[PDB]
Amino acid sequence: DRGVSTFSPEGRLFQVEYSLEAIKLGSTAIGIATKEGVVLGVEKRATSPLLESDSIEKIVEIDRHIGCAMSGLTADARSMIEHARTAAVTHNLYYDEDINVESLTQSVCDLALRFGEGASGEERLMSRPFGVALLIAGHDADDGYQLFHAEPSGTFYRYNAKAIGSGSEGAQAELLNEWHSSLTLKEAELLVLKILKQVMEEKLDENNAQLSCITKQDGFKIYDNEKTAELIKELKEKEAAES
Amino acid sequence: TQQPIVTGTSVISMKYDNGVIIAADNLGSYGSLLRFNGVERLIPVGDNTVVGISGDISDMQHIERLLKDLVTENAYDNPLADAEEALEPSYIFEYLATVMYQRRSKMNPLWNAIIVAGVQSNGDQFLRYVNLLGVTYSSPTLATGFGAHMANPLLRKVVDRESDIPKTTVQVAEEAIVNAMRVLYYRDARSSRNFSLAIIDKNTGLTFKKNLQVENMKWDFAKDIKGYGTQKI
Amino acid sequence: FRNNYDGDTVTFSPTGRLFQVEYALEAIKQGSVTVGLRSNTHAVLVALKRNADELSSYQKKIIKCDEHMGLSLAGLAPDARVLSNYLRQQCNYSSLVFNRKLAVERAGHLLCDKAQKNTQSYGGRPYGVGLLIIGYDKSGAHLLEFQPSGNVTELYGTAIGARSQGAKTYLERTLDTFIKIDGNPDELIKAGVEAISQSLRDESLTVDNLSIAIVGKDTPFTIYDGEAVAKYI
Amino acid sequence: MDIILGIRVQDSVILASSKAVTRGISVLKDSDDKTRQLSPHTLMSFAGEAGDTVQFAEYIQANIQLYSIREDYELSPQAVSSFVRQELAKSIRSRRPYQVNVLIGGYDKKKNKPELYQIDYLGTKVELPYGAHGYSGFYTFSLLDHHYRPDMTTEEGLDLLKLCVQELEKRMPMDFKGVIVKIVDKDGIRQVDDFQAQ
Amino acid sequence: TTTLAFRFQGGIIVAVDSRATAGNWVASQTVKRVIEINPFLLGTMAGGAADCQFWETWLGSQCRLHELREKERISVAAASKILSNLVYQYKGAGLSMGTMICGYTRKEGPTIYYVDSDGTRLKGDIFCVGSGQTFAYGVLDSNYKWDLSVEDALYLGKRSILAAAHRDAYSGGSVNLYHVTEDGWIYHGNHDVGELFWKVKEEEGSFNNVIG
Amino acid sequence: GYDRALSIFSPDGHIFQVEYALEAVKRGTCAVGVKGKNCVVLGCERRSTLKLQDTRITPSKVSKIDSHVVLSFSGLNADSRILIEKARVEAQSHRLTLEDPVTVEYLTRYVAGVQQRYTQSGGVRPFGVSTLIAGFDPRDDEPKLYQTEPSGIYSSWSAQTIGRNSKTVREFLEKNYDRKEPPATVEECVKLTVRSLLEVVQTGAKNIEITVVKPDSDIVALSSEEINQYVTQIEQEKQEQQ
Amino acid sequence: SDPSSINGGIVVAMTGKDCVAIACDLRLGSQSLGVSNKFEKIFHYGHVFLGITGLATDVTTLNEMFRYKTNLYKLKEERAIEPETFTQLVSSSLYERRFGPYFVGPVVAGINSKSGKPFIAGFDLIGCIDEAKDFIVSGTASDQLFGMCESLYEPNLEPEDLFETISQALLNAADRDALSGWGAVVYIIKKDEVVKRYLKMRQD
Amino acid sequence: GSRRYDSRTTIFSPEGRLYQVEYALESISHAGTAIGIMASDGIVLAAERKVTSTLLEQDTSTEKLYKLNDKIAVAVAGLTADAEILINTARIHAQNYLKTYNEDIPVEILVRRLSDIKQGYTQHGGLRPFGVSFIYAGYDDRYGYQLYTSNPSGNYTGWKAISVGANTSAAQTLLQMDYKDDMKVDDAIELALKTLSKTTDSSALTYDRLEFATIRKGANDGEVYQKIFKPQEIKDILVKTGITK
Amino acid sequence: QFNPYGDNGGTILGIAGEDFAVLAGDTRNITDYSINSRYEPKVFDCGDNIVMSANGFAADGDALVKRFKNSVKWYHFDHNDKKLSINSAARNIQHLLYGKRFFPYYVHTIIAGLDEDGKGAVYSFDPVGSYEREQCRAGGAAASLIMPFLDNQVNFKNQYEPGTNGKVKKPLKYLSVEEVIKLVRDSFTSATERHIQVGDGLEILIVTKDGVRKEFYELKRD
Repeated sequence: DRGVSTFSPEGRLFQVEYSLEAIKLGSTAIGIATKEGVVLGVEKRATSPLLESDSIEKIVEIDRHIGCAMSGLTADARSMIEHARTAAVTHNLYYDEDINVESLTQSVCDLALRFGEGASGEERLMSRPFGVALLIAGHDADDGYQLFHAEPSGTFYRYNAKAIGSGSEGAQAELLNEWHSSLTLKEAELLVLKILKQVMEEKLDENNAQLSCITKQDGFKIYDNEKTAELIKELKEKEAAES
Repeated sequence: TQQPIVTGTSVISMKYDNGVIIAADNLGSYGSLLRFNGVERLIPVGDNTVVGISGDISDMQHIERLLKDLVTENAYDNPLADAEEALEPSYIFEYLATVMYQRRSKMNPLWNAIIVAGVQSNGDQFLRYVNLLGVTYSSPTLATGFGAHMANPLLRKVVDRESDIPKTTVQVAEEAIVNAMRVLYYRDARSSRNFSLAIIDKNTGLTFKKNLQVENMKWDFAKDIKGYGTQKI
Repeated sequence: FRNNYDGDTVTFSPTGRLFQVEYALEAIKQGSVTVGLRSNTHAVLVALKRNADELSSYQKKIIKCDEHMGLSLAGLAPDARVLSNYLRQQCNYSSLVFNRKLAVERAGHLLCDKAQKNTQSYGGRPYGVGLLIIGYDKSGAHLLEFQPSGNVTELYGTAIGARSQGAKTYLERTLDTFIKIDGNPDELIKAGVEAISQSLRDESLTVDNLSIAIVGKDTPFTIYDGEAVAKYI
Repeated sequence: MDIILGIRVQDSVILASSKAVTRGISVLKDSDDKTRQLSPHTLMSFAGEAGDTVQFAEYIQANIQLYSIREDYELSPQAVSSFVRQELAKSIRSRRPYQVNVLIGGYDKKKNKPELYQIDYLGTKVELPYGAHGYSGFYTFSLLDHHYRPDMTTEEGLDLLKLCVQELEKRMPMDFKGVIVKIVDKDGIRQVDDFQAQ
Repeated sequence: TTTLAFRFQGGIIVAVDSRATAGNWVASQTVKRVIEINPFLLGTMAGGAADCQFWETWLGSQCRLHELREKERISVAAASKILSNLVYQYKGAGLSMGTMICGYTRKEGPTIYYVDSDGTRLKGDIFCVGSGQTFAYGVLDSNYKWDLSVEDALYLGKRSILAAAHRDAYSGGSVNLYHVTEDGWIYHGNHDVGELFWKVKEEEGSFNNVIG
Repeated sequence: GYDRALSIFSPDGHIFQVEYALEAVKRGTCAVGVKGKNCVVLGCERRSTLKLQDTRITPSKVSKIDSHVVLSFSGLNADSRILIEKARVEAQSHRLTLEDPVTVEYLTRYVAGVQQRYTQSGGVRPFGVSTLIAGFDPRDDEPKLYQTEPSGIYSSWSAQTIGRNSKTVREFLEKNYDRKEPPATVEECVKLTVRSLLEVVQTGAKNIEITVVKPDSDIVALSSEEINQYVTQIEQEKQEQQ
Repeated sequence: SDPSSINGGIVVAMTGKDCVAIACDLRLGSQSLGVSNKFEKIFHYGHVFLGITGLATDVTTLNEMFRYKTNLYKLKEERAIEPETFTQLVSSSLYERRFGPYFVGPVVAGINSKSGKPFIAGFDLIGCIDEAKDFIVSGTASDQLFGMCESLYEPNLEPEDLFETISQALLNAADRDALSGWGAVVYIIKKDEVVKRYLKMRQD
Repeated sequence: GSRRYDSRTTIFSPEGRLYQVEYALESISHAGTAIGIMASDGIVLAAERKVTSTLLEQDTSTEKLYKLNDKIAVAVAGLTADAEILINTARIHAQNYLKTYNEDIPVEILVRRLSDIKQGYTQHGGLRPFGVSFIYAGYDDRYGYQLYTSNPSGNYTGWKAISVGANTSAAQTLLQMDYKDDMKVDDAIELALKTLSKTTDSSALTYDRLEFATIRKGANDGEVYQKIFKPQEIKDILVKTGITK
Repeated sequence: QFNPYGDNGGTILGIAGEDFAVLAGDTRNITDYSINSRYEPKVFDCGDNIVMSANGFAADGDALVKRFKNSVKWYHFDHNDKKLSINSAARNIQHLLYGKRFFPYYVHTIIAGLDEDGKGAVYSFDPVGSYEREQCRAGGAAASLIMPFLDNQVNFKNQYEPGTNGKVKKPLKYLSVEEVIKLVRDSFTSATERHIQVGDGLEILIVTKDGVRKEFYELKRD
C-alpha cells in the first residue's frame, strides 16, 4: 500500500505536497495588513438560487482580537480552530492578557505535525496533515497589527499581505504594488474588493463576498453584508469613470 | 510514615580561610546498643566533596547506592575533564536534595539529615545543609543531630561571619574539629570512640584520615565523685 | 524497488545504510546556510536568514534554549521545533537536578537516542533537520553538529546548509588564526561575517538577511537580529 | 430534614412536599422546590441533602428521557422505579452515596392504575397505600390507620394530609411551614394551589 | 463575612463587606469580594477565599469559550449549573464555597441562583449568605419591596451590612456597593463604617427607635 | 492495540474514503427537505423490492433525536444508526448541562464533527451517509435545515435533495420555489414535496412518506388519504388544457 | 441505625416427605417503627425457592443477580436449575460478596424433580454451606427459632402436619419479637402444586 | 512492515461497497434456508438442516433454533460458529433489560445492538464481519408479535413474512400469493410446510431436512409458549397437513 | 505522627509606592531555638522587575520560587522574548498554590514590583491559594507587630494630626524612597527586640524604573 513515513528523494514528504494541491482547490482568500487594522476577505460563493450564502460564512473568530480566513477543506479547519480557541482561553485564565498572534500560530502548527501510525516519543492523533491553510490576523499591544500564514506543513511565516487559494499568484502580485503603510482601514478594504472581483469568475456582491476587520478599539468584528455592499457600489462607480 | 529503628549521630563541620574540615564518628546504633561500628558516615564523593550523613541507617544504605550512581553517570558522556564538569559539591548537593525533597512530600521519607562539604574546583568553599524536613541553608558552621545542639556553638566561636574567617588558619581549625568531637564522645554515648576526619584543602584536595580514635581524654570528673545515684541503706 | 526502501524505516540496504537516511541528509543542505566557529572560549554562529518574499518577514530560527544555550537549524522547520522543544526540557532538567549548564556532549548523546527510537517504529521518522548546538559551561565554549541520523561530532568550525564547503575551506585556512584570537567577542563576530560570504555565490549579503548569535566567557546567550548586525558588515 | 408524605387514593397519587426552608426565626425562602418532574406522567419527591437532590434528579431525568425517545414509549412507573433503586444500590456500596430518599408517584396510563413507590437512600423500594420518612410516621400512621380506610376520593385525601401536617407542626418541634401538595393522576400532574384545609 | 443580594425593580443590588484586620485594629478597609466572572456576571467571594477566586475565574473562561464557540451569551442558569455538577465531584477535597451567582439576562431577567458545595443550585429572589446573615435578613425583610426606587435600595443594602458589622466583628471596615444592570455593574462607591454609623443611628431608628 | 491507517491522503486533495462515501449516499434512499415559515417537511420515498413488510414494524426513515428535532438520511441504514445514537446522547447532554434542549446549529456541528474526525484518524474510516438535520431552537419558530456530508462539511439550504436521482429533483426545486416567498401555507409545502417524489417513485402513493415538524414538539406523519389528495391534484395540473 | 435489623425478618424452612415448606414474615420496618405489612422476602425461579432475610436493599440486589445467572444458564442448557446446583451457585456468589459489605442470610429450598429428594440447604452472613435436612433457620430471631424447631419439629411429616409445625413454630417465636410482626406468610411446596396460607398475627 | 502486511480490505470500494460485506451476503445463500411467518396468533419458524446423515442424530433440533430469551427465539441461516459468538452476546443483552427495568426486552432494540456490533467490525479493528443472518421471532405487549431479520451489512428490517438462505427469491414469490390478511397458527403451520416442500434443492421433502418451532399462546403458562418440535414430532405434522409424501 | 511541616523564621515587608516599590525581608533561618543561618536570603529576584518572597516554612518557599523561575524561563522561550508583569506572574503563582493545596504549603507569599503603568503593586497570597491586591503587607512572624505601625506611617490610617483627630489628619500623599527605607529599618529594628524569628541582617530589594537596586543594613546578632 503506502505508509506515512515515506520521504521523496528530495526529503520532503509526500502528503505535505499533496496538502498544497488541496489549498489550490479551495477558493481565493486575501488578507492585507496596513497601519491601521487588518482586513480579511473571502469568497462565500453562491452557485444556486436555492443556496443560503447569507446564513453561512468562512471567516471565523478565534478570540476577541484574532480572526481567521481559510481556504481548503473547511471542515479540517474546525479541529484546528477549536484547539486554538482552547489555547486562547487558557492564556486569558493563566496571565489575564492577550495571547500573541505568533505564540498561537506556533502552538497550532505543532499539532499539524502529529500524523503517523504511532512512535515512541509522541502522541499521534491524526493519520494525515490537514487539508487546510490559514491566514491568522490579530492585534496585541506588543507588535501591533499582524498577519501570519499558517501552513499544514508546520512552517509559519510573518506577512503583510498574503493571498491563499486558487488565484493567489495573480492577487499577491497586485498586492505587492498596492501595499503601503499609509493606507487607512477603509482604503485597504476597497483595494481588497477590486482584486477579489477580478479573481472571481462571477459578479461581486454582498451575497458571495464578506469583509471583516480587526481594529484595536473593538477587536475582530465581522463586517455586515450591507456595509461591504455600500462600498461595492462606490467601487463600481469610480472604476467605471476612469474609463 | 516511618518510625526510626536505627540511628547514626553527629557530623560536625566548619570552614577555614582555605578550605573546610568535616569529621564524624562511625556508628550504627539500635537505640542504645552500639550494634554496628564500621558504618561509615563520611562517604567521600570524588576527591573534593564529602557527604556526611546522620540519621537512620536504613535510609542511608539506599542513598549510599545513589551517591555511587552519581559518580558513575558523571563519567558517562563526559570522558575527561571530570573535575571541571563532574563531581562538584553543588551538583552532589542538588542531586541528593531533589530525591530527599520528593520522598518527604509523598509521606515515605528519607529520614536523614546531611551535610555536603567541599572545596569547589570552579569556585571557593562549599558547606550546604539538607534534612528530612526539606529545609536547606548555608552557614559557616553546620552540624546535624546532637552535634547541632552541642558542637556548633563551639564552632561558631571560630567562624560565624566573613570577618572571623581570616582569623582561622589550618592549625586552629583542625584543633577545633578535634576538640568538638571529644565533647561529643564525652557528653553523648551514642557517638563511637572511632571517628574519621577529612580535610578538603583548596591546594591539596581531599586528604582523609581513617581509623582515628578520640584522645587527650577527660577523666578529671572521677576526682570529684560524691555519688549521684549511689544508695545507702 | 526504490519504494521498498523508502516506505519502511525498519530496514537497511546493501550499502550499509537505508535510503531514508540519504534523503534526510540531503534535507539538511536544503536548509539556508549557516556557519559556526569557536576558539573554545566563545562560540559564535553566523546565519543567513532568507525570508519568502518582500511581503514576508523574518521569523526566528536561532532559538534561545537557555541563557547559556541555543541552537540554529538548517533543514526542516517542523522537525526543528520538535527537537528544540526536547533540548529545552533537557536544559531545564540539567539545571534543576544537577545545577549544570549542560555539556554538548551529554546533550547530543541524549538527542541521538530519541532519533534512533523513531527508526524503531512505523509512523515514526528521522527528523531530517540538523542543529549547531552551542553553549558556554565550565570546559568553555562548545560547538557540536547534530544530525538526525545520530551522528554527533564536535568540530572547531563547520557549516551546514547549502554550500557548507565554501565556509568550511575558509575555516580550515583561517583556523590557526581564529583559535588564537581568544577572549574577543568582536574579532570573532567579524570573522563569522567574512566566513559566510565564501558560502555565497547565488545569494545577497544584506543587513536584514544576516543574523548573529553569541555565547562566551562573559556573555550569556544574546542574539543580534535585524538592524543590530549592520556594524559587523 | 424535609418532611415528605404520600397517600395513594383510588384515583390518584397525592404527594406532600415542604413549601418552606426555615433558618431560625424566619423563612429565608418559602418558594423552595422539593420535587422534580421526571416525565409527563412521572413525578418524584426528595428529602435528604438539598444538593444531593438536584444532582440525582438531573441524572435520572436525563437517563429516562434518553430511554423514552429511543424506545418510542415512555417508561412505566414500575420500570422507572426499579431503575432508580438500582442506581441507589450502586452508590451505597461506593465512598459517596446519594443521601436523598424519594417518593415516586406515577400513573400507569397504559392500563390506568395509580402507583406509589417509596425508595430510601439505602435503596429499599416498597409499595404502600401511605407512607412517611423520619419521625413523622409515628404520629401520622396512627391517624391514617384509624381515620382513613382505602378507597376514598382525592378531596378526602387533601383534608387527611392537612390533619397530618397540623399534628406534625404542633407536637413535633420540626418547622417547615407545611407542604405544597401535588396530584399525579390520569390527567397528569397538577399543583393544588390551595392549603387552607387541603 | 456577610454578603447579600436582592432583586428589585432596577435589577439586583449587591452589597458586601470589606475588611482586613491586624489583631482587632482594622489595618485596611478595602478589598474585593466580587469576583468578575465576565462583565455581565458576578460571583461573590465568601466561605472559602481561594475556592471562589480560582474557580469563578475558571468558570469565567468556560463562559468566554462558549460565547466564542456558539456565538451565544451564556445564561446565568447554565453557568451556575455547569459549576455545580463538577463541584460535587471535588466535594471531599477541602473544597468549600457559599456564593450567589448573580446575573441579569434578557432571557431570564435579574436572576440570583444560590450555590454551596453540595451540588445545590436554588432559585430565590432574596438571598443572604454569611454568618451575620440572620440579622442582615431581618433589616432587609422589614423594608423589602420589589417596587422600591433605586436610591433607597442602595441605602438598604448598605444599612443591612452595617447592622451585621456592628454585632459580628468579622465585617465592618467599609461597605462596598454594586448595582447590576443588564449592560453590566455600575459601582456605587465605598462607604466608611465610621462616618456611616452616626448617620444610620439617628436616621433608621430600627433597633434604635430609643437610641442605644 | 491497533491504530494502522485506513485514511490515506490523496494526491487529488479529496480523500479516497470521502469520495467513495458519497457513492454510498446515491445508492441509498431519497430524501428531500422544504422549509416553510412555520414548517419544515421531510419527504422520503419507500422502495421495497418486494413487500411482505408492514410499515409500522419497519423502522421509518425519519428518525427522532428529540420531540422537536429530526434527522433524515440517504445512504445506508447501518451508518446512519451510529450517527443517530451519538446524537440522542448529545441531545440529553445539553439538556442536562444548559437546562435547555439543543440548538440545531450545535447538533449539526456535532454530526459533522464525528464524520470529520473519522477522516482524520487512522484505524477508523468515515461513514457512507449524508443527512438532512432540521429542527427548532428554544423560543423560536423559524425553520432550520442544514445538510451534512461525510467530508464533515455543512451548510444551510432553503431547499435540498440528496440520495438517488438528486439531479432531476434539484432542478425541479429551482423552478418551483420562491425566495421572496417560502410558502406560509403548510398544504403547499407538502404539495411541492409530493410533486418531487412523484416523479421518481414509479407507482404507489402510500410508498410516499411525509413528516411535518411545526413548532413545539409537533412532529406529525400525515395519513394516506391526505397524500392521495395532492396526487389527484397533480394529475389535474398535468391534464390541464385551455 | 442497624446493619440488617432496620427492617428485620426471619425465615424458616422444614423438610418432610416429598414436600418442604418455607415461611417468612412480611414486615418492613424503619427502625423499630413497623411501616408495612407487605414485603415478600422469598422469591422463586421455577421449582427453586430462595428466601433471603436481612436488609431489603441487599436481598433485592442478590435476587436480581441469581435471577440473571439462572435465566442465562437456563437459556444455554435448555432446562431449569436444580436445588443442588443452585446451592453451589450461591456459595460462590456470596464468597464474591464477603469482601463487599452485604448483610444477608439466604436459605435455599426446592424439590428435585428428577432425582426425587426433598432438598433444603442454608447460607449465612459469611456465606458458608450448611448441609442438613431437618430444619434450617435464619434471621434476627434465629436463636429463639432453633430452640423452638429442635423441640417442636419431629422427622418426616405429611404436608398438613408440616403446616401445623411450621406455622405454630413461627407464630410463637414471632410473638416474642416486634421485629417479626406486621403479618406473615407460609408456603407449602410440592413440586406440582404450591399452597399459600396467610396467617393472622400480632403487630406492635 | 506492519502496514506492508495490511491490505486494507475493510474500506469502501471504487464502487462504494465493502468487499468483505458483499462476500458475507454470498455465504448466507450457500447455507440452509430459513423461513419466518408471523401470524397475529403465533410465529412459525423453520430452518433447513442440510447434510443429513443417518449417523447425524435427530435427537437435536436446537442447533440453528436458539432461545435468546424466554419470549425471543431465532432461526439461524449461516454457520453455527459465527452465530455462537453473537448468540452469547444477545442472551446477555436480554438479562440487562430484565435486571434494570424488571420487564422483557423489546425486540426492536435487541436487534439494533447486534447490527451495530456487526457494523463496528468493518469500520474499525481490521476485522472480518460475521457471516450470519438471523430471523428474530418475539413478542411484546406494545406491538404484539414482531418479526425482524438482520443480515451481514448491519442493515435490519421488519417483515411480516421473510425468507433467507438458498432460493430466497423463489420462496418469497410463492409467499406473496398465499398470504392473506387473516391468520391463525394452525393455518400458518400448513402455509410454511407447503412452501418448504417447493423450495428444497433435493427431491420431495422429508421431516429431517427440517428444524421447526411455533410460538402459541400458552400451553403450560398464561401465554407465550415457545415449543421447538423435535424431528419425530415434525414427521407426524407432515402427514397432518396432508403432505404425506 | 509525621509532619515534614515545622517552622522556619523570616519576616518580609512589601511596600507599594506610586513610582517605586520595595520588597524587604530579614535573612534569619531558625528551627526551634537553634540558628540555621545568620545569612540565607528569603528574598529573590525572579527577574523583569519581579521580586518575590515566600516567607514561612523554608522547604515549601524555595520549591515555590524555583518553580516560578522555570515559569519565567518558559514564558521568554515559547512567546518569543515577552515580558511577564507582576500581575501576570501573580495569577501564575496563584495557580501553582491552589494546585498543591492537596498536599498543603505553609507560606505567606508576597510578590512585588512595578506595573507597566509605572505605579507600585504588592500582591499577597495565603497558604491555600488566592490572591488580592494590596498597598502594603507585612508577612511572616512579626507581620502582626509591624502592620499597626505601618498603617500609620505609610498608609496614614488610624493616623491623625492633633486637632479633632477625626476631621484633621496627616494626609495620604506622595512619599520619598529614602524616608520609606528609614521607616522599613525602623520596623525591623523594633522587630528584632520583640521577635527572634527576626535578626542578623536585612536585605531590601528596591525596585525602580532605573532597574533593581539592592541595599543592605545589618541587624542585632545574639
